[PDB]
Amino acid sequence: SMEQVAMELRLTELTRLLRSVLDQLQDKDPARIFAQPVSLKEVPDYLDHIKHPMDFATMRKRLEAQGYKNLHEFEEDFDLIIDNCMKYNARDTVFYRAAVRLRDQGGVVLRQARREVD
Ligand SMILES: CNC(=O)c1cc2cccnc2s1
Repeated sequence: SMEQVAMELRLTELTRLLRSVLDQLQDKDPARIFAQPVSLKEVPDYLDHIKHPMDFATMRKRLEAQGYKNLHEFEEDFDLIIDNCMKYNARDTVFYRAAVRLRDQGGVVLRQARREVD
């Protein structure tokens, strides 16, 4: 149907917009602290602490699979990255401070993405 095609076109362009947003957000993490899943080899008990792990690479995989239906779902995943980090790591760590900076600096980027979506 033309309708299903039209939807897939919207979804494809949403994916295109979110891809840009993802690249911008990841630029706010120059140290690549949030680039990959927390290694269960380097941190074997992590899953006892964090029930829903998230990272930029995992977000990217979902993105290219067009697994984000709207911005809210995308923001959910970004928020997990930040919130997980700030629970697992203590306040006076390079990890926690990185999350804070990503949170603050990403707020700008998501504020406009929200408008560009409507
Ligand atoms: C988002 N990444 C984290 O919260 C990490 C925490 C720790 C702790 C020790 C060694 N490596 C890592 S990575």
